[PDB]
Amino acid sequence: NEKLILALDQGTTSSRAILFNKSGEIKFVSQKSFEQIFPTPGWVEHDPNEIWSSQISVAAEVIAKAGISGLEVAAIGITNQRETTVVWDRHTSEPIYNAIVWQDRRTSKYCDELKSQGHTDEIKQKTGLVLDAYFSATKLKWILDNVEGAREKAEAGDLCFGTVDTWLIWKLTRGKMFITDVSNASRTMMFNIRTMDWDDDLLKLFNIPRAILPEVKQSSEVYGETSTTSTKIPIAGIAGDQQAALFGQMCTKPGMVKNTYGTGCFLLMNTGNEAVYSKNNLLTTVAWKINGEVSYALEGSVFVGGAAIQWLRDGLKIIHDSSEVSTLAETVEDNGGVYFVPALTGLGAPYWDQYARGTIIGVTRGTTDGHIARATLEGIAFQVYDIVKAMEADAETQSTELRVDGGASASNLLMQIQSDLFGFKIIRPKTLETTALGAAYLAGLAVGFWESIDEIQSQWIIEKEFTPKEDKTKIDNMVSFWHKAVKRSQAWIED
Amino acid sequence: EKLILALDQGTTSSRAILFNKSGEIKFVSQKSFEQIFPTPGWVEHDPNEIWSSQISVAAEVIAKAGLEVAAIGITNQRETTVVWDRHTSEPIYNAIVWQDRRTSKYCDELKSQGHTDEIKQKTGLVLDAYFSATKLKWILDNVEGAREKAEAGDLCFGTVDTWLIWKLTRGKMFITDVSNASRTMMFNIRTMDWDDDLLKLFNIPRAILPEVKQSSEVYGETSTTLFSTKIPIAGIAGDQQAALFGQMCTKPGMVKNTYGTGCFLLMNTGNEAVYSKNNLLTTVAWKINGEVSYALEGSVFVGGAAIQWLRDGLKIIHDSSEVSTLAETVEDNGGVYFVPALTGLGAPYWDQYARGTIIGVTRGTTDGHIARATLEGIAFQVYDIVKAMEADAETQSTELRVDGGASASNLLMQIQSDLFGFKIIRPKTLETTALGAAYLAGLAVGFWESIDEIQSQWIIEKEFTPKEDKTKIDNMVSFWHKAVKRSQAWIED
Amino acid sequence: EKLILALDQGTTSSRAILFNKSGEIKFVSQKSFEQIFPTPGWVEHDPNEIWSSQISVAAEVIAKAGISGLEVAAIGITNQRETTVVWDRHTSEPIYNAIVWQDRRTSKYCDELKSQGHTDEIKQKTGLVLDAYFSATKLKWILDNVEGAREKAEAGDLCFGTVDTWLIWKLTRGKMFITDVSNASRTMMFNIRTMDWDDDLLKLFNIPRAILPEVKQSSEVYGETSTTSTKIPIAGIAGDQQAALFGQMCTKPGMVKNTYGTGCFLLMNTGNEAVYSKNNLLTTVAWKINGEVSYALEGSVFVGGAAIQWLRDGLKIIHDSSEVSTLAETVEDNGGVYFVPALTGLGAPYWDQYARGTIIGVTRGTTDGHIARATLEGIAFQVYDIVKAMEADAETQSTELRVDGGASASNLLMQIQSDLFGFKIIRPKTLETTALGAAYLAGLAVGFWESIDEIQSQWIIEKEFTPKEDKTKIDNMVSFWHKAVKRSQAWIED
Amino acid sequence: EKLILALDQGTTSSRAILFNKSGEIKFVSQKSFEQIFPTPGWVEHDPNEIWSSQISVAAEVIAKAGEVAAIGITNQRETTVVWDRHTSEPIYNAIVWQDRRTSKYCDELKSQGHTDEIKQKTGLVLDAYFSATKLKWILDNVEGAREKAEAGDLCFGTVDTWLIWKLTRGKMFITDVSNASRTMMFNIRTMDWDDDLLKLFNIPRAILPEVKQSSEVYGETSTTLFSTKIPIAGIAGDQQAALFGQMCTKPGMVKNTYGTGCFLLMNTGNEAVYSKNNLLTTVAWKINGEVSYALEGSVFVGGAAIQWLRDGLKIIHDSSEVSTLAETVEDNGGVYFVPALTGLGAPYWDQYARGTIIGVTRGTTDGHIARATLEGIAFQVYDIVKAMEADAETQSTELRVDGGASASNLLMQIQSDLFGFKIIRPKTLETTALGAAYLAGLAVGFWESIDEIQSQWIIEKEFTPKEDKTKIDNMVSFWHKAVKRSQAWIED
Ligand SMILES: Nc1ncnc2c1ncn2[C@@H]1O[C@H](COP(=O)(O)OP(=O)(O)O)[C@@H](O)[C@H]1O
Ligand SMILES: Nc1ncnc2c1ncn2[C@@H]1O[C@H](COP(=O)(O)OP(=O)(O)O)[C@@H](O)[C@H]1O
Ligand SMILES: [Mg+2]
Ligand SMILES: [Mg+2]
Ligand SMILES: [Mg+2]
Ligand SMILES: [Mg+2]
Repeated sequence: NEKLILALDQGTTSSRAILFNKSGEIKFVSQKSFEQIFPTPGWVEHDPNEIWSSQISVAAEVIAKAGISGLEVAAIGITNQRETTVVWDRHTSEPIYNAIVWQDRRTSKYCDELKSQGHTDEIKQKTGLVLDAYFSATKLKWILDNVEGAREKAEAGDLCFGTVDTWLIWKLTRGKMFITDVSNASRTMMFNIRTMDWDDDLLKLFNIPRAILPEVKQSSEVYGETSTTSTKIPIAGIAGDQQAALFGQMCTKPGMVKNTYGTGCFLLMNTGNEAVYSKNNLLTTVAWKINGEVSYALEGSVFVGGAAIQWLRDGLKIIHDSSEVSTLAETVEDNGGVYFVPALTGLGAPYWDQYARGTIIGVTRGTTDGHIARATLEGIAFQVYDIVKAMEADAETQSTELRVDGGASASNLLMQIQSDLFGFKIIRPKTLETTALGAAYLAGLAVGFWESIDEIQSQWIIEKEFTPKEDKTKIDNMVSFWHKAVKRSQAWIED
Repeated sequence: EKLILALDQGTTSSRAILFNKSGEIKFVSQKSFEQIFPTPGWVEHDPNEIWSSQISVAAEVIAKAGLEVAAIGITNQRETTVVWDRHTSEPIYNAIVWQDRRTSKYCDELKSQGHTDEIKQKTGLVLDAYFSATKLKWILDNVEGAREKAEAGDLCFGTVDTWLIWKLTRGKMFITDVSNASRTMMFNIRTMDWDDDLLKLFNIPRAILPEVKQSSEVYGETSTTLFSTKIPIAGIAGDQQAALFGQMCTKPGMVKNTYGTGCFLLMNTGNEAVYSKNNLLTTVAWKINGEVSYALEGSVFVGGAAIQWLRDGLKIIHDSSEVSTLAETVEDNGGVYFVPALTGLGAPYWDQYARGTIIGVTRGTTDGHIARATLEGIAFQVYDIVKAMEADAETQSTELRVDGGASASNLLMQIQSDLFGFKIIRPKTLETTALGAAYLAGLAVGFWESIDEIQSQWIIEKEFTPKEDKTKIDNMVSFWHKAVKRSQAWIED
Repeated sequence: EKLILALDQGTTSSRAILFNKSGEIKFVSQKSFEQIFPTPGWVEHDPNEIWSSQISVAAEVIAKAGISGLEVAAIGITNQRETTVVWDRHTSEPIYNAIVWQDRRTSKYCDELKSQGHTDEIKQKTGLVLDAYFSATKLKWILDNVEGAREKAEAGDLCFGTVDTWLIWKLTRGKMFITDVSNASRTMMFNIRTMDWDDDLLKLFNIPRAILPEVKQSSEVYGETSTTSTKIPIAGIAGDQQAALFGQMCTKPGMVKNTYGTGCFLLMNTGNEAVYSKNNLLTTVAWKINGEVSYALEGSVFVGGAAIQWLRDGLKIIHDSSEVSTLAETVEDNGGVYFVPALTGLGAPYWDQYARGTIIGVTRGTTDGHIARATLEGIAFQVYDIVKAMEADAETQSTELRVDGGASASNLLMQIQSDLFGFKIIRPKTLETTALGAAYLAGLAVGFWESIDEIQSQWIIEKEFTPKEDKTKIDNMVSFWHKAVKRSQAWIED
Repeated sequence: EKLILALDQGTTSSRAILFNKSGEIKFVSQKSFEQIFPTPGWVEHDPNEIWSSQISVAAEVIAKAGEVAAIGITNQRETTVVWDRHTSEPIYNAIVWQDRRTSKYCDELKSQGHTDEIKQKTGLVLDAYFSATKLKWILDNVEGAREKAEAGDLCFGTVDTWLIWKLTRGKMFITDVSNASRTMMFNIRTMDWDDDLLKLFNIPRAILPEVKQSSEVYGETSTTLFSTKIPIAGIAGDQQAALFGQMCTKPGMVKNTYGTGCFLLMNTGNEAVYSKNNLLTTVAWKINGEVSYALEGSVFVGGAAIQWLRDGLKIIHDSSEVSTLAETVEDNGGVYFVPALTGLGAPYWDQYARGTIIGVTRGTTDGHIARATLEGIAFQVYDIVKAMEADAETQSTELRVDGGASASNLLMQIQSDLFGFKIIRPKTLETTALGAAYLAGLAVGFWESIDEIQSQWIIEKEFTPKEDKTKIDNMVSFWHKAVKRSQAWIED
């Protein structure tokens, strides 16, 4: 009979569960959104209990939807929004605070303190990361320093830290497995990517007790079975979502690159077994560990990509569904002079301005909602443009193509705009959910669903190519006004 | 704190509710699923989406609460018919919903051949497309190979309770309760067993039918899932019978009306099956501690679903709750009547060919009047089955207990009270369908020690008393009945 | 450039259109006014807002044209028919709202007159049927129900008028109190055989003769405007549907047009002969020009484009009238839904004063798309029934139909109509043939144009719709339409 | 009873209002007309639609009234119309006051040292706001225009002159002192067209109208189909008309109008006062042979930003919904909206600033956007009041307000909170039209004195401030931060 691989993809915006077959084809998908909590502008939080309820309910749903039961599932693969920090009671499994999301800006001033104290080069060398509110360590420190009774419980060994993967695996195993993988660990700013170990010097700097940390495991390995209560399904793959997308795009050789258009926008290049330090404001990170071999990546991180479309839908309410942004944008011929820097949670690479905020500029009396949707799409593509120009310099290579994926990559208009900005081709494959696909791959190799990586190479199938159709001079004048708008967005928040 | 899980698989959404021992709702999850209309008059559900929607809200509500579930009670949209391969659990056709009208002409054939009274005497039911038997026969007649498979015992028939329990136990339990079984038109409510005369009439092989059980007893436990532990399954009842039990209507003469997808008025008649003389149904309420209780029922096909049509179809409201605000933009119905026969007419009309009819429209008619007429149309339909039941019982009621999602509309309840000429009692918990399933399961595992323990949990939240002149009410009822006749005998095929 | 000014006082909006010598619309202004419903079934207009809306669009279109009133060669007047205005001869103040042709309040009295044997009499004298549609019972209602009206009327202190007469009264500050033969024929007080007010009918409705305007030809220089002001010659008057017949060049016996406006109105030119209908149509006066009277056969549908305005204003499922076509195209067919738009009862061939708007066939899958599509079909089905009645009367099978009016702009409605008939629909370049015809009447009177022959070449086909064959579907739709119509009938009782 | 007809030709719509002797509105009609944007930054009106919309509303109110003792004319200022003298056909669209196309040429004149001369002669600053560069653009860019202008075959007019031209079928070619002062071709010290400025802008004197008093029987309208000949007896630029309508006829008296833009005017008596804080010196009116002057702060986009929410962004469907939508949130949520949709007027005078929304986060709603629009209106008025207080060396304790957008109670409370003093809103918000009526009525003796009409000014509501001055100072600080982020945006 038929066997399937289950990928759980716990995203910033929704949790997904997808069933793949041996051909890498999606057979069934369930998806469920969960609340984006903003206690004050600049802060972003998730209910850790709704992360779990949304993720496990769509897991039950997709199996049921498939007409099958857990008996037909070969293995579970876990991938997740990265950096986001959960802290719970080791004995009751209750979160002691909400999850603080990677987008949250509240630790910006402390990160600036750490820069002024001289820690930038030490942090970069050990972790590949920059001193930004983006990563987990300062969020963990915030919870231990601010939640009533948290510091004393952590020093007694009664607390657990996790990125979302660890939280989900904890809940899936009734607390019997407290683990993370190297790729998720590398995003915490507590994990030395050169020694591939939690860094006691960094733990000392952040005043974090080592006992609160999970065990770091490789990205593809039978770690154990589920036991929420219950069905015994092997959990065999873990990876941060953007690394899993890289794995899902077959970018397993040095120099291969993809960009994901999801809640944010993330460009990752595989750098083999060498940690490459950026000269152009990008991150050094761990790609995965498989068969005992570590692979590294360079990364450009854009905080708000598709989330700017979600803002048009839920905040501004000028569209009813995400898919209408392209239709609305096409009611106008161009951006009409409007530029939208979507720094709704600050600016990531290459700017790293924790204090920039969302900025729409150039509005006149004839500006319409169509111009706003079109400038939203351009602002997404402008941000990816900037991290690609950073990565090309780090690589000292001019690109001729770019593989793309993620939910916002479904917009043909967005991909054409992006192609036009780049002056080279955009390549969109048949399966846009490469994040979940990569996790399925990682788990499937570990249990033997697939015999080797060569077996799954022929599954990467191009669906549509976009080629540039615009004058390089006019593109450079749009780019010029984009960079001018970005500066207008910066150094806005003072507190 | 131990809890009891109620699964309420409705016509338009699946729910999972956790109750504590005080009868309070502690956690609730709900998820809609697709209403499939292959041609006007047909109504289908995907059985795998009935299942996926029901199991995902069960997983979600358990997860929300953070092993501590004492038992599960199962309750469901009745009559809706599911047929599946016994070895694969693959449905061989969509579920054919109770509202579906495709078997109307075959029912009329059986009427003309003289099977109407035999069916009434055996099953308590009116020969109508409403019930399961003709839907199962359609599937066996029209699905390639299904007939030979059913004859060999390789297929299963179930109402939705049976389908849910099949999937919950990975095909280890193939059961229904007496209340659901009584809605199939294959179950004799006097012998309390499947009827061989009716099975031969509809050409249904007995091998395809589940075992009929009590409404409250530990049947077994759920099969191993990802989201929970093995949980006892300990209650089953058709949703409207569960609502009657949830309303504490355990004594002869007690009545409730549910305002849900449709509208359903049931009176408990004790150990006595009471045959209607006024176009109502005689049905099984439940079986508990070995004792069978019966009911008289008035069945309205489209009640809250007409509000859903204003939202999804006409799109003059964005959410169900907005129907009352919109109706309150006008002072009265403006001359407009809406017979919501969107799936034909149920009791007391039993017109399979009636269709939705809006009449009396003028140039000043607004969307406010349409909303008002929608609510009045729900209330007028309930009016007609109450008058029928008052005739059967030879009583003039002085009050009526109500529940259900659409009973949240204070305006709809005021309209209803004005039409009735007596009081309407709305309790604190409107989800009496799920509550009743919880009660049946909880009594069975001892979560509650006796029905005397749960009495105190019925709490009155608001009473509505009539306001309008009787002669004005009489005029409106007269035009309503005039509109009903304009709706009738519309479809010919 | 010399221009001709047409004033088209419609049921829904007042319009002013300036035409050149080529018959081309050069400028147009339009303004809606309030539709007043004191109780369901009643329909009233504020006569002062008819005036203020009409005089303000006249001013606006002249200013819009970069010209002044001096450049205007003449004014032609056309109007919603039957609608009844009564005002004080001395103060020009109306004594009551205008009672609109759609109004049903006089239905029971019409039935009274029927049961007293007056049906054959009314038809012989006027060509009309006993129905709340026509002016006489509305005027009688006002004299009988307005405090002091009956005394003022017998004293000669009141004026009656259809809307042409009201506008001309205001335009001349009471110096001209006139109507034309076509408007007059709609009052049920004007004998179309003698071509004069009928004293027997006046006795029956208890209407004093002194309250009636003088009936004039449809094309002749009556006098000048004089609101205070500038003298422009008023030189043409016609009821709007007869103006549309004249605007469609339907000046020879047997020529036909249907207008898709607030209602739907099918008129055939019958020349010098008043043909009496055997299929529930009206016999009416088309016009009188150069001393020559032309008659027509008419089929009258009360609610056509008004059903679209009801989707916009009442149901609010469209924002603009033109969106009805787009919404209707979101579905492939009516989905089983039928909409009998009897919002003001049923006109020809049913003449049911008590029928009311009816939507039937709704199921759980029915959408606003189907409602839009059923609305367009209901317009087309009602035109289908009067065309079939006119073919029987004429003993002729049509092979084409010239169409016009605001709702004829809908390509989907015209295709549906062509599909139902199985023959082509011809839409001309100017949809405002009501206004065009009124302009023709005034232009011929002042010599702006020399003759009918001269204007013939101005009628230019914009688009032809040819029928798409779907015989089984169409027969089934028409059958359920007739079934639906019966479900709408005999609804109101009081 | 006789009535006065005020014709208020606004930037957004044309209105006609009939007032009785008590100053109450007896009839009012309003009709919008098209805002044409050939390219972002440009703003044009169809002069034929200005005319038709104004006639339509006039004919409608005259129809309802049916006794018009006189007509007062008031209008959007600066907006420039050029037409053929013999055919009355305009040779180009009207170039509206908001239009920015002449910005680079104004900067060219600044570089060539003409700022002080322009300010001393006209009270104005070199900005695309004013008529002169718009007239020059039309004469330069429309084929054959310059030949016709030198031969005296063309007419120039602000909107008052265009309306009177059409109302009299070309028999009267006039403007008043207040409208003329806004052209940058009229010397407000000599009170006459300035030959030196005309030479500078290459404008022939033969295309200008005759400048008249603001209250005087100039003549009568021509006979129309809808009315007899009516005396035309008052003309003033709309914002000066509002100053008159607010009874601000004594030195030091101030009002602010919240209309399409926002305009703060103080009467300075018979003395032209030159600003030291980026305001304009302008002619208030001339009545009974006496010229009155004013200081003015000009905000280009006030209520027009609400119209942009309605027509552009479409998050409201009627202008009045802005307050309700803004009340769905408790504060601006960190969002600031600089409504520089046509550049920035006083005190910034940045022709190249454009509309800027800043501070957006993921939880920002359309509610916050509505609230930031109202605050942005109030912030701009805050800035011109602060500049005016510096010129006048006086701390205000109150401010009289009027205009279509002042009907928003929320907007007025925000403004009061920011100011820290009270806002006085009178019963009739149409003080522009009221002032036109007053000017016309005085001229024909409908009212026999200024003192007679004084009692017609009735306070309808007073708003008192209710917020902490430091929390306001921080909002104001961020507002000023946002303004700078909007500036020097356009390069061409
Ligand atoms: N694009 C359109 N499509 C369909 N109907 C339309 C359209 N535009 C206007 N209408 C309809 O036109 C009707 C008015 O047509 P018109 O000829 O002006 O009326 P009247 O017969 O009163 O003179 C209205 O009832 C309106 O619903
Ligand atoms: N209720 C309201 N609340 C807020 N703004 C309003 C309201 N009604 C109209 N407006 C605004 O009023 C402005 C027009 O005011 P008005 O005095 O008529 O204009 P103008 O100053 O151009 O003559 C428009 O920009 C519109 O957005
Ligand atoms: Mg997500
Ligand atoms: Mg339901
Ligand atoms: Mg009309
Ligand atoms: Mg305006």
